[PDB]
Amino acid sequence: TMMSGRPGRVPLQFLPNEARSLPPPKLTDPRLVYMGFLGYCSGLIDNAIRRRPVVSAGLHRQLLYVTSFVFFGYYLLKRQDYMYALRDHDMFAYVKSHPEDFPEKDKKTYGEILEEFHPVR
Amino acid sequence: MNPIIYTTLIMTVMSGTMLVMISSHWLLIWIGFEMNLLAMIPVLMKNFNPRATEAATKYFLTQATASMMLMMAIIINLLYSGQWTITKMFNPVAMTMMTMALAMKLGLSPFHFWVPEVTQGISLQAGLLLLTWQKLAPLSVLCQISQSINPNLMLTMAMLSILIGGWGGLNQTQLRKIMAYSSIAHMGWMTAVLPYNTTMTILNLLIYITMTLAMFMLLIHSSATTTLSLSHTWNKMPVITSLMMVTLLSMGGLPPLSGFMPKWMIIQEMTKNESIIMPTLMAMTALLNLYFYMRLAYSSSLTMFPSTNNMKMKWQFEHTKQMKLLPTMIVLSTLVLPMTPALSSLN
Amino acid sequence: PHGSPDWLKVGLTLGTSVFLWIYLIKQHKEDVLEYKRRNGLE
Amino acid sequence: PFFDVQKRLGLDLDRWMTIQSAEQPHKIPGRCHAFEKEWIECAHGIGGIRAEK
Amino acid sequence: MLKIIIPTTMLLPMTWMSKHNMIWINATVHSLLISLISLSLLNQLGENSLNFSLTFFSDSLSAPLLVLTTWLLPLMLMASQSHLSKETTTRKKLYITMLILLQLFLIMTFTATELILFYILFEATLVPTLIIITRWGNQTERLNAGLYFLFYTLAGSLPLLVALVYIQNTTGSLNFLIIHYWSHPLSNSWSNIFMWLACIMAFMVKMPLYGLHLWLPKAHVEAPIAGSMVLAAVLLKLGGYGMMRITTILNPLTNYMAYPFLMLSMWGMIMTSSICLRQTDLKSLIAYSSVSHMALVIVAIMIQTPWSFMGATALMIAHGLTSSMLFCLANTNYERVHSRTMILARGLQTLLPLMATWWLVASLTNLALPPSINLIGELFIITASFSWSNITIILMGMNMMITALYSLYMLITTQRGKYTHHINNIKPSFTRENALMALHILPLLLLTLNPKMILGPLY
Amino acid sequence: PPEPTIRLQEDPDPEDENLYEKNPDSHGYDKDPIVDLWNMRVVFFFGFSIVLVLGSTFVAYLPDYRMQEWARREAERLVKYREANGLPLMESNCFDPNKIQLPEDED
Amino acid sequence: LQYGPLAFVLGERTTRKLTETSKVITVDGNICSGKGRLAREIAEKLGLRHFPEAGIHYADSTTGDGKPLDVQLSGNCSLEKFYDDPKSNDGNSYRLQSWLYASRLLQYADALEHLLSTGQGVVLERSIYSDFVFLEAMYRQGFIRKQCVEHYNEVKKVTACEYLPPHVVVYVDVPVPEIQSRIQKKGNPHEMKITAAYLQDIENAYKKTFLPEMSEKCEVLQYSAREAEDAEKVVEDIEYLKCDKGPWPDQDDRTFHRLRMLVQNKLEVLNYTTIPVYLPEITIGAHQSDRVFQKFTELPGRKYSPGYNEDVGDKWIWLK
Amino acid sequence: NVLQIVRDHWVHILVPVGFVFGCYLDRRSDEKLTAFRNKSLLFKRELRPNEEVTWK
Ligand SMILES: CCCCCCCCCCCCCCCCCC(=O)OC[C@H](COP(=O)([O-])OCC(O)COP(=O)([O-])OC[C@@H](COC(=O)CCCCCCCCCCCCCCCCC)OC(=O)CCCCCCCCCCCCCCCCC)OC(=O)CCCCCCCCCCCCCCCCC
Ligand SMILES: CCCCCCCCCCCCCCCCC[C@@H](O)O[C@H](CO[C@H](O)CCCCCCCCCCCCCCC)COP(=O)(O)OCC[N+](C)(C)C
Ligand SMILES: CCCCCCCCCCCCCCCCC[C@@H](O)O[C@H](CO[C@H](O)CCCCCCCCCCCCCCC)COP(=O)(O)OCC[N+](C)(C)C
Ligand SMILES: CCCCCCCCCCCCCCCCC[C@@H](O)O[C@H](CO[C@H](O)CCCCCCCCCCCCCCC)COP(=O)(O)OCC[N+](C)(C)C
Ligand SMILES: CCCCCCCC/C=C/CCCCCCCC(=O)OC[C@H](COP(=O)(O)OCCN)OC(=O)CCCCCCC/C=C/CCCCCCCC
Ligand SMILES: Nc1ncnc2c1ncn2[C@@H]1O[C@H](COP(=O)(O)OP(=O)(O)O)[C@@H](O)[C@H]1O
Repeated sequence: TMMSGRPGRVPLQFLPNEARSLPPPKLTDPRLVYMGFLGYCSGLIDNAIRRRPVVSAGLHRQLLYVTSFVFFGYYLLKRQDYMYALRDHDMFAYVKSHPEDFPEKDKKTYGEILEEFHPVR
Repeated sequence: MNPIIYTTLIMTVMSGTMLVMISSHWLLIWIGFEMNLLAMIPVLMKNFNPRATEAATKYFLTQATASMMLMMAIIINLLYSGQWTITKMFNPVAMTMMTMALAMKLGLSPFHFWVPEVTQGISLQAGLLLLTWQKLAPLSVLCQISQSINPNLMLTMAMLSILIGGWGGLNQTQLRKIMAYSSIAHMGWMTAVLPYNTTMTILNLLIYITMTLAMFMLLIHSSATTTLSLSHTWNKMPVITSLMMVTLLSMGGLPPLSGFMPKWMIIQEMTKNESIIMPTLMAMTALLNLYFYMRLAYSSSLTMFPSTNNMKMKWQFEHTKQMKLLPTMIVLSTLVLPMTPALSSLN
Repeated sequence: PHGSPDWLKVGLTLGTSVFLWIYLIKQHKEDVLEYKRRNGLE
Repeated sequence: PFFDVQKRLGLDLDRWMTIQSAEQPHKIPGRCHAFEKEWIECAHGIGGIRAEK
Repeated sequence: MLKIIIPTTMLLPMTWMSKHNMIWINATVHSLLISLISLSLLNQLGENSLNFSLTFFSDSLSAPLLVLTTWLLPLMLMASQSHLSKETTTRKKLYITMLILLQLFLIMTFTATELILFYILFEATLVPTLIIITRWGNQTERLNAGLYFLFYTLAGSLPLLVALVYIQNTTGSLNFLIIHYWSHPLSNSWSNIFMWLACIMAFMVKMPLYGLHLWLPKAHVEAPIAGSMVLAAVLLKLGGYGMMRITTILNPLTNYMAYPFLMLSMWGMIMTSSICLRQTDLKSLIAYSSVSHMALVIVAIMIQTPWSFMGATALMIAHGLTSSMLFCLANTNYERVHSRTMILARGLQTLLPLMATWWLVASLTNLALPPSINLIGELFIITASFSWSNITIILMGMNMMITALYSLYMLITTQRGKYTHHINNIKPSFTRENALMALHILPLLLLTLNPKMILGPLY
Repeated sequence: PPEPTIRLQEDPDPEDENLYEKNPDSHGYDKDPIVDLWNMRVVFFFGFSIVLVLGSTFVAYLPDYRMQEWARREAERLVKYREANGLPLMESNCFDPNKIQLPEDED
Repeated sequence: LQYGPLAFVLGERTTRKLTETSKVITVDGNICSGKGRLAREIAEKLGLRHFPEAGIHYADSTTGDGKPLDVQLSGNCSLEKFYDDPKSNDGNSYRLQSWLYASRLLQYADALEHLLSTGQGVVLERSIYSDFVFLEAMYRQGFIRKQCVEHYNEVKKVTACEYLPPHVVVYVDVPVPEIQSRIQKKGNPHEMKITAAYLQDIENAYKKTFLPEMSEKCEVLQYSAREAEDAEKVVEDIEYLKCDKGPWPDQDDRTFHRLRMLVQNKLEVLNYTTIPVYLPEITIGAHQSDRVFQKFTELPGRKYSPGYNEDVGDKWIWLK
Repeated sequence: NVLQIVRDHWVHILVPVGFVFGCYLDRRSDEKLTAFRNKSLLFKRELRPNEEVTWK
């Protein structure tokens, strides 16, 4: 799946307009919480490197790190969900438009299938 | 040099890379490569000494030869098809020569010999720039013409790069040579997935660039270029040694660290294409990179080496210049495994 | 050295954080409303 | 990799020099103008793979 | 399952925000409380499993291992409290952080609905153990031991990742439930043979198998007491759990495939039990006894009968507790003697009678005295092997005899006889050490009242 | 040979410190007697009192989710019924053959 | 705005600060000579800044409080023990020499920084130049080994290859018996034990190596005890002479920018004073290093950065 | 003394808060697997006069 050549794709569009039809990630999304945790860890390591009280040196700096991480994570998650939605839409459309390549398998019950039995001895 | 001149040269390097990345005409790509080559030379020679001059002239020779091969490939492609657009290569070994030129530019085996020498000769900042920024343009071109490449040659050079990096890193006591061999092995890992998925190549590039930035900034902060010189860092900045050890473990590909994400994905991708033996061999060979990373970790933070008396004076001073992005680089190169599916963003 | 808390940088940092949070909340509200209107929920 | 700035902005930085049959000065034709015109028209929008076959 | 995971995660900020002289007290109390919380998982069903969510499930094979993993942490903290006395607060906090991370990785490993998540956590457990071994180690060979432990594991496990991603590419899912319900026979093919080898060798190396057991004496001898405890009690059982989980896909190929391993383990238990007879080291002797027990567990898993699986589970739990107790006793001797050689300090029963009683109980439970769960697993595995083949018993017989021998040998060399005249720094045993031994031994004699609680899902 | 025969400036190896000498009733937990005694108390209470006793009682009185008495009663009722009917206890076939469709050989 | 590339780009040029009076000058005297008195009068008369000779705890005077730290936490050596037992078993002699050279390097860096940032000249006692004469005397008397002087030469080359030599070197010349007499008249019991051979080697060393090598790249004023008493003639000689043979006239704005970035960031100035070459007189084991570093950390105002120490009295920590 | 022992004993509250938070998260994750509630062939049951869901 190389989607660079997809027809009707704006070159440098981070989030296309049709992505607005997808549900946005919730503000309490676990991945957003993880990005905020990453920002908090970045703040702690920043305090540790510059030889400052790790937990309580700069509250504004740690808050800025967490907020920026959450912002970028929200937009990145939006783009991720949009790209996966595009992949699924393309796969379903291709399956619909090529019936001969995806035949409907005849439903068969185990009572009429013969599976070889290997005893455990 | 004059800071204005240095800023202008850095902007010229970046503008050459961007010209390579945004242009659709082969001549403009070659011109961007020429611009980057021209503006890179003084950066390698910011600190004037015979070592830096030797490194710069070796780099210039290799890159000029690569540019000449690139132009010959372009001209043969034009001869067999009157096209200048960067597309399918349209021809036999014209593509082979294009691949060889791009491999020499990237430093892939068997054209790996110049990377350790140039990295050892230049300082740590020049080495950082050389090993991080100078990979974007050739990899972008390779990603553009990936459907043209013969998989046999690309995979052969990738496996050679991995093997040579793994073996050559074992014998080094200098940190810059270790970084150069690490770069060679990582490029080998990157180019083995180009025939199958360029997104995985870009993901590996991003992860490797983050790890290399963190490692080089940690090495600059504790200004050591040798294993023993690095062994004295614990007596002043133990937290730096701990962060360095964690980053080295991440670069070794250990889960759950961030550096595990590319190889994993790459292996996964290569299994979708009915390829098993090469992923197995690549993992077993990256074990060597892990071994010499682990030796450096032993010498760095897991053991306390003897110190010197004058070290006491260094206890009384603090670094005047502080790197702002270092904390972020460490976190991104250490703790981004759970965000793996974000690679669908076509990074 | 001998320095006071730089109120300029503190003010800039707090303002940037608050502006980013407010813009994120507004963007989330607009995205929710636009998605509902596009899919015809409410 | 390739960041298609020209298409996004409509700049035409280097597309004028890519093919023989694209607005030569004084309307001087290439030696293979008709063949390249036919090949380009045939392969437009088909894609490289179907285009190649 | 998060009701266990979240407190374990909260253990870290609590430790790092603790007062400089209250870390041990806070850590032990909250670890014991988390262990109590873990006890809820033991009430399993005869039906499928305790599927909490899409990410984590519980099983009566997973529940005893989870309970043991939770219970081990307070014991490790109490054991480590002694030799970390002259150490800075930051490094003690780092040690406790490493122990907490190891527990968290093990807890997530044992639930692990998906095989790739299981592999990721299974290899994530490697880093804290390596750092504990190579940082807070006494001798100069801790670096070589850490290198051996890392590289044996990774050489074994790198093919496993390729095999897993290939299996997901073909089948379409790595989920345990889907794999069990959709299992299909493997044709006897060279590719299938190599897939079987890649799926099995990673768990075989960590048991470890007799051929691949070299890393273990180094890692056990050079690690601190907490490292030895976690290696002998929990980290060795990861291979057995992985084999029991992954063997379902392997059949019917396992029967032909199992012979090289069955022979290696049946001869290696004898070899290692015999090695135990001529040893100059307590820690090496305990390590080789662990190797013998895990070789028997390998035999049980490879036979792959219900009684085999129940015996393997019971033996894993019993061996974990017994080996942790034995290492604790050896460390109590070492902290007084600083030599860690059996023949130097002798006749300790005269000087330390209660500690000699603890030694006797530990050696008896290592000897598999009935009706202890050690012998329950021993006998179930022996009966299953006899049903597999009536000749195996002979080897098993030798093993039992040899085991008893070296066990009592270790009891006789250090506790009986005449005390060395020169050593005079043997102080009376502390309340902490006696509490450690009591907390090690009481769960075994409580579990022998309810064996079904540790007999696995095939009960 | 004017070498000092000393490889480096090193602290002497300290002797082991006894917790009993400076404090009888030392419990082997800490050098501070108050922290010592409280650590002993919390370990004893949260290990022997809470976990070993309450947890053992909880495990002992766990409800029958394994369904052992349920299975016993089911078997009792089933055998009571089968003996009366004259049915031969447990059947050899786990599934009824009428709903299994074998493949005809014709060899 | 701390000095950096941005300041140099915008306004900061140090060529305009030079007003022909900077003239870095170093004065060297033999043991018990009045070099300090002459240098202080030179600084007062010419309007320059005097730098007291760097001691064991010179670095302590510039970091945190000016009060010196403990001997074990700063220097781990004493001059009194060197005088009492110059052939001591623990190698205190070369440790003393190395610490003194490092302190002199720090002092030279600080003087250069002040001269470049303000334009006001400085006056110095024995600098990194001519500090080797004590090394030579200590070697000849048998106080130190040849490995010690090899290590000193390595460190001195690597460090001193980065600085501009002093404009004028002023030497006061005094006889050996006279300086010995001044030594007894001083009254220091430890100083009483200096042998005539040591002073002769040291005195001899200045003439044999220091004058000839610095005469080719500096301007030298050899003075005797009597004529060094009056500083009017000294300042007159300083003002009359003009320096055109050293590296200073060849320097420009960018060289000064590089030198000013060099003298700042003292950590990189002292980078090569701790090179990984293991001499038993100076190498320190892991356990002692850890314990001493922990003790240094437990100092009142040394656990954190200078502005982030609560016990000293720094406020608004949570908002800096 | 209140407001003084808190500054030293505040850490103890963290493990129990994590436990209750984990219980809440387990229930919340459970809430997302209700697609087959009162639909299994083994337990199809008619709702009580004052019952809405068989299990929560
Ligand atoms: C699985 C996911 C879940 C867990 C996540 C895991 C990761 C999480 C954390 C990630 C990183 C962030 C923090 C690290 C920054 C480093 C700072 C530091 O060192 O600590 C000092 C600091 C205390 O010291 P200090 O007084 O400030 O000054 C002393 C100096 O800082 C320093 O003093 P010093 O320099 O004199 O001491 C020297 C020492 C100091 O050197 C260090 O300690 C370096 C720090 C470790 C390196 C970090 C690398 C990056 C992160 C990688 C994590 C790896 C995880 C993957 C598994 C692999 C394991 C390696 O170094 C050495 O001793 C040398 C040898 C060390 C031995 C070998 C090195 C192994 C280190 C690997 C550690 C990995 C786990 C780290 C966990 C956190 C540790 C702080 O610690 C803290 O107080 C911060 C801890 C966290 C704060 C918790 C606050 C939250 C509580 C309130 C909120 C409630 C939460 C719930 C909300 C709702 C409830 C109501
Ligand atoms: C190592 C961790 C990753 C961190 C990377 C650095 C983070 C800072 C970057 C700051 C924001 C960058 C976004 C750029 C703004 C607009 C981008 C937009 O215009 O470009 C689009 C593309 O968007 C960007 O490519 C997305 C970049 C996002 C990278 C995140 C993925 C990281 C991998 C998973 C690890 C988790 C990291 C989480 C912590 C940051 C259009 O691309 P297109 O012209 O059509 O085709 C070219 C690309 N092709 C050829 C591959 C198809
Ligand atoms: C070192 C410490 C212990 C490490 C672990 C050791 C355990 C791993 C050893 C693997 C066990 C055997 C591997 C393959 C067994 C296949 C069965 C074979 O032995 O029997 C005959 C096979 O004949 C011969 O064995 C052919 C193979 C000969 C080449 C193998 C090398 C023999 C010795 C090498 C041992 C080195 C192992 C370690 C390598 C590093 C049957 O003949 P055939 O009907 O035709 O084949 C049936 C299989 N089919 C159906 C798939 C075709
Ligand atoms: C000091 C000298 C002796 C003094 C004391 C004298 C008194 C001796 C009495 C002590 C033992 C003698 C035998 C008497 C046994 C009577 C009690 C027994 O019957 O109860 C058992 C109950 O014991 C429990 O089943 C076993 C204990 C649980 C073990 C869990 C371990 C505790 C957690 C700690 C951490 C775990 C670490 C190890 C990880 C796996 C068996 O119960 P069960 O027959 O079934 O059915 C009970 C009734 N029902 C039907 C209503 C349910
Ligand atoms: C000591 C461990 C036991 C080692 C026993 C053999 C050692 C000698 C082997 C050395 C490495 C050999 C590398 C190449 C092996 C090739 C096997 C192979 O390709 O099979 C892959 C097979 C089928 O291939 P396809 O082409 O996709 O099928 C289509 C047509 N049917 O698919 C798979 O099962 C993939 C699984 C990966 C195979 C594992 C390869 C490594 C060897 C197995 C592990 C054994 C060594 C373990 C090391 C022990 C150290 C603790
Ligand atoms: N390179 C050196 N090696 C050893 N000792 C030195 C060195 N440089 C200076 N000193 C010591 O500095 C002390 C003071 O110097 P000096 O000029 O003789 O006295 P004063 O400060 O009163 O003028 C002297 O006792 C001398 O030994």
